[PDB]
Amino acid sequence: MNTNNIKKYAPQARNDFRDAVIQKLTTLGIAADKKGNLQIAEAETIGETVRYGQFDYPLSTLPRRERLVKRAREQGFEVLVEHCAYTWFNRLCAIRYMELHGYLDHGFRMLSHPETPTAFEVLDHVPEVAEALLPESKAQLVEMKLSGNQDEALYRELLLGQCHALHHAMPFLFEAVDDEAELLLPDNLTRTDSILRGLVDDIPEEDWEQVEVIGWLYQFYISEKKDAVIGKVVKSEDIPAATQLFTPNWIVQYLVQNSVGRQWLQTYPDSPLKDKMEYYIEPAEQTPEVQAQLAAITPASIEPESIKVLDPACGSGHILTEAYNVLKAIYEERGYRTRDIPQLILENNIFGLDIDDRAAQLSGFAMLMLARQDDRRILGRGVRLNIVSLQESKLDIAEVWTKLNFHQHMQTALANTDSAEYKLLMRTLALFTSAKTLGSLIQVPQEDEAALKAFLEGLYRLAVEGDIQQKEAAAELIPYIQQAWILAQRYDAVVANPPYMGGKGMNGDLKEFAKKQFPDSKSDLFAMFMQHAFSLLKENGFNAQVNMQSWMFLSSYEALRGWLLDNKTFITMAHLGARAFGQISGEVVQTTAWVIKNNHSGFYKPVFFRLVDDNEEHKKNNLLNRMNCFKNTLQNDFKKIPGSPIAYWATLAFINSFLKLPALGTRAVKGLDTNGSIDVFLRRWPEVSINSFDALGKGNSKWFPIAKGGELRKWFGNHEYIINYENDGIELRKNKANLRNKDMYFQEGGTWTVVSTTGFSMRYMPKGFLFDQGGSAVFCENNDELSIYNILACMNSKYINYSASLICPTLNFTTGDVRKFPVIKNNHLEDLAKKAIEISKADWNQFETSWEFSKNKLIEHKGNVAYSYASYCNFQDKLYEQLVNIEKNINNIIEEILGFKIETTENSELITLNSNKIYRYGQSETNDTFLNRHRSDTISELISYSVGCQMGRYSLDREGLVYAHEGNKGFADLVAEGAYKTFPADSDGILPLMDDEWFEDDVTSRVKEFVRTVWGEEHLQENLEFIAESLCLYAIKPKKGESALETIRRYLSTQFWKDHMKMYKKRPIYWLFSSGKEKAFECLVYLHRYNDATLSRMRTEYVVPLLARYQANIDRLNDQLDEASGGEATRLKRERDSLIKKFSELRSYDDRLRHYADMRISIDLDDGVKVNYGKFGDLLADVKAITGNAPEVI
Amino acid sequence: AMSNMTYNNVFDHAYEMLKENIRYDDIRDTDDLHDAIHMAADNAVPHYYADIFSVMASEGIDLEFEDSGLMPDTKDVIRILQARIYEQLTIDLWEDAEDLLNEYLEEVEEYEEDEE
Amino acid sequence: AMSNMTYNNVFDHAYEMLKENIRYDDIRDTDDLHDAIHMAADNAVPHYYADIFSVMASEGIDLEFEDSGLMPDTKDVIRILQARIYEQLTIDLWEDAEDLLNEYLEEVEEYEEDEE
Repeated sequence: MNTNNIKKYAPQARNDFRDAVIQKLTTLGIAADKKGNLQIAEAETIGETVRYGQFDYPLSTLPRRERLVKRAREQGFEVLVEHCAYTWFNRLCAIRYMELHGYLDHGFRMLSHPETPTAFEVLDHVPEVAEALLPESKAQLVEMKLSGNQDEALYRELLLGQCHALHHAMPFLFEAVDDEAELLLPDNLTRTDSILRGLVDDIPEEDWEQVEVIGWLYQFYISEKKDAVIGKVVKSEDIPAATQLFTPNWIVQYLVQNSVGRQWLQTYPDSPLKDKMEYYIEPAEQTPEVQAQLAAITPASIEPESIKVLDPACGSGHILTEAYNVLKAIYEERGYRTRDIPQLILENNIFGLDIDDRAAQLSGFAMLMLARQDDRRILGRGVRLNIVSLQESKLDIAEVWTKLNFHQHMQTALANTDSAEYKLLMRTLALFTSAKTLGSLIQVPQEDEAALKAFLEGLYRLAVEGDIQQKEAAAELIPYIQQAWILAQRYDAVVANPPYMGGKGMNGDLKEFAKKQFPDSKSDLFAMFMQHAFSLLKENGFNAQVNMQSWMFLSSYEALRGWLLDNKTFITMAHLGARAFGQISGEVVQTTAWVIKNNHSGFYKPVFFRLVDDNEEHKKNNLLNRMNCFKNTLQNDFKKIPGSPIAYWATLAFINSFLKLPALGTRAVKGLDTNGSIDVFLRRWPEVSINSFDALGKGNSKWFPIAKGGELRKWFGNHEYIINYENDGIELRKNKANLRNKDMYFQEGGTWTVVSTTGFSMRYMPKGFLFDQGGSAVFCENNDELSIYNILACMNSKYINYSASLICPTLNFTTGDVRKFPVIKNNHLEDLAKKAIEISKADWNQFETSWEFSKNKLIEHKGNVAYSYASYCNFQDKLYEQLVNIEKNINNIIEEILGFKIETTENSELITLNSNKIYRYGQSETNDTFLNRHRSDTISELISYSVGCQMGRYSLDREGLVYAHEGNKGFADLVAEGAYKTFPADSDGILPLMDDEWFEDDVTSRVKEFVRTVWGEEHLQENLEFIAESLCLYAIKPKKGESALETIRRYLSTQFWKDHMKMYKKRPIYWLFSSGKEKAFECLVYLHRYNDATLSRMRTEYVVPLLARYQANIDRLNDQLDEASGGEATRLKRERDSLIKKFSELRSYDDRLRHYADMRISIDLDDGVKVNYGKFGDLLADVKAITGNAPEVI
Repeated sequence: AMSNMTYNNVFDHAYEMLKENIRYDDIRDTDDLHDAIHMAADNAVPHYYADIFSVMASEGIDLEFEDSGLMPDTKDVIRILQARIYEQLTIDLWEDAEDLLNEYLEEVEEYEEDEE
Repeated sequence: AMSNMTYNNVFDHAYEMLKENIRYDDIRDTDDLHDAIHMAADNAVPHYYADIFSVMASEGIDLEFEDSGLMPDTKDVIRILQARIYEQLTIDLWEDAEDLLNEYLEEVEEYEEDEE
């Protein structure tokens, strides 16, 4: 088999049928506008026939065309077109299935010929099939066949007669004689090449033998419409498309079998049926009291007609078919007549309502064919089916009643108003008003359906015989009466799959309907269906459905879940994941299948089934032999938990631990929200003038630290952003920004990430930091019995992590969540907490990113560089061991206090520390290569600190950054005072990445001087070799025949600017100026030490001398090696060509630099590095990545 | 070699960044996330030479270059490889960005919480 | 995985081709063997995606071009990588060309192997 064949062919069938409908309607004179307006052509009565001016329509059929025009005017062109195309597709598929199985009376193949391709078996036996379906004019058909002209007309008439006979058999799928579709029948179907030919030669006959394939192609017929509808609010006309789904056989079997078998075992268990079906779970026993209660409430016995099945969402009808199978088994147990059993199942206990008309038609066809397979005589009997679709009712009942002449045959002088007959009529009429978009969510009482059954039998008698116009009125009125009766009657079992909506997919009218008629679970539609099914479910009934898993565990629906557990009990659970269920293709949706008992029955123990682990193909035999019974859990156990989520891994010890335990709900609060100026109101910490923000705290004119919440951090870190709040956030107030909890601003406490991706973790939140939305904060109460340290220690416990995972399965958290997690008190937890926070603070201040920067640990120790590296690694591992000991002690003491063992994964065994190698790296490549990467990174950080200290921000003799002002103002005074007395700083502020040691202040020479000064004169050679080896290990590719100084110079030229950019997250402060491919000119300038005259200064002091040197060098090399023919001659010629190119590039860069230099532009730090980088021009390096925009040239 | 990753891991990381940024930046239309997709593609490209070669040799990305503008004008080759990876990442990420922002539309639909 | 050959294998193959060329073409001048070394370097090319990637990931070859003229102007990474490999082979063969010249003229000295 191949469902892909029909999956591809069905949308194409839809397209071709739509094209045929449109072309036939145009040939009928009916046209559509580009605005959707309907155009009607008038056929003048020239003679016996009529004509719209181009097409001579038959006059006798003209009133039918006018009726079709009226239908179009009532509905619309496009809706009528899709209706006709869908109906014709269904009819063609039905006839194809009919002929393939040979159920037809004539026993021939209509759509094709079994032996001859592109031919019809009906053409072989025209006399026989004609005498079979159209007994009149058989001789005429035979002689016309032998007349020798086209017989495709005869084939069309034979098809029409067969369709009429089928309609006489079942009317829902086939139309009566003299219908509108007959005049609209495509002319292509009357041709040698036809859509029927394509569908009979394309789809394999061996694949056609399965009715599941028929349901599959029914679902595939609406695929592109589903593609188009998604992404916007689904229109009411498009709502039935959104209600199109498919379900796997095994889940449907499980639901229906569990419900009917629970009823059966309740009645009497000795019946051998429980051996017959597959998916059923035996209920267990807990106490004799509940068993006695259920034995009291259970019935002694039932009858097959007593049990009834409701299908609020009929769809294709798989659920109803499985119900048919189990009901047939029950009837066989009764021992009734073999051929009467299917008839009895058809007559009753089927019902089933649908939103779309043709879905109901196909479901009825499937039921009729299943009965036909059971018994071949059922087709002749022609028993009406209860599967109908909810049709909109907007007609005047008075006119129909006058046409019905009902007023005088059984009872103008309308007196049935006193008999409530008119009253029930207009009540039902009003109930269904604009109900097509509403669906099956209309509630009706049972007295109404009793009276409606009486009136329905009356209408049946009237339609059987009487006045023809009364017959028409009864036919018009009957669907409303029958649908009202079906929707108002109560049912024993309601098993169906609710439609799957989108967030705001439903119409605004549906939004209002849900808002007014359901105060609970109004955010969705599946809960709507299940609640209404509970309304339609009688006492002690079973409601089995496959809903989403969101409402099993969510902060919303807490009232819904509480009410349903207080008033109902659920017998069986089945929690499927993203792949176990086959209802939706893809992991986006995650569904759960449940069956709930109507009676509350107080507390009862359910059985549970886990399926998230694997997929459907595995989950079938996994469910056959489950391993997740979890019978120990009880209803009272489930209700005793915060928010009442259904927990599969619930421990009574755990839930008992939760109770009688304090849980904060006031100390934690929410932050402030900016109204959309975050790009301008929040910035990175080192971009602003550090002299104004970190220092000069009295002014407060600069920004303030902010918390947002990033990577999971346990104790300290994750704070590198600032926000402007001058004059109590005057700019934010002018921006109309929401400021909540203003009283806790710049206050000491703790902060936890609002929406994390790994788990729950809160870190100490220092005093004086502004607090923002995201990374929400907690604030201990004044004179509170619990210190903040103790609360942090309690929350860091893995028990709290497991509890958080349980209460909110989603990794996202909220204020309501932190209102719920428990907290305890101890007199040693806070000491471990403060030790841990101090350790984490040291670790986070170990690097340059934090403003509490501690000096490089390598230069702090004297000796060999390898000695310093070993000491640094010793410090790292000592920190790690102390941290893990403290964490284990905390977990052990909290476990001892709890008394119930708890287990977590990657919560306690994992710690957050940069010293820990596996945390900062992938952890999957533990081959000791990560140790080498650590070595290379450490050496690179040392080199970066050296180049920073060379250039004026850091002074090795002092502590921390020594210059942080803007505009190169206030630097000479520091020099005179003695800040840089040990190591001088380049006065011009320009670091040239020039050739090998040509300029006075080449970076390589300065770094060599630095490494010499730090570690003496005797070990400098081996230290330089060690640094070069570390660089060549992992940061840069190893090179052959390279000296240490060459290695460090090559690292500085390439893969140093990239590393510096990565370190500061695309916000560089050592800006780079480059010339291009030749790299003739390369310089580095400090952002905070940039002056407007620096451009011209460096243009006149670093470019023209280099240009002169290049010119002298090329002249000398041109003179050198004259008339030489050795290899060195070619080498020198290539070198001189290369530096000729470099000279040309340098000259162009000089021209551009002089053109930009006269402007003497100046930038402001508060603007941000992005806008300044864009403003500088094309002389800057790598602006596309930094500013996310292409460079410009002037 | 010392590195063994495919384009799939880099794409997953970039997709995670895109989700994080559509959450922080509060973008509700389909035109104010071009910066978001740009940064998501930019912060995903590997930096180590062996890593870039490994992802270059893996499936999911194409050796040919779609646009000339993305090509940097340098004598370095690993720069060009990073540019190619960046282009592939941004193309696929912008392809999935519509669905991601549509998902965030559910959250922005309500005024207190998506699920309320 | 799919390819494990490194740069020195290509070096060996190019060296052998240069030996064959100096043996066959009867070259007795550096400028005469310039075309020989050029063609020897030209032939030794991996000519395969995984092969070129593995050769690039190997050691003994610079990751940055020395000449801007060698730039092949095309939107294909494989062409650029092949150009770099060819340039490196050319440089190495030029560095080790005169020894084969000397050997060939010593085995060809006087009449064949030093006869007349």
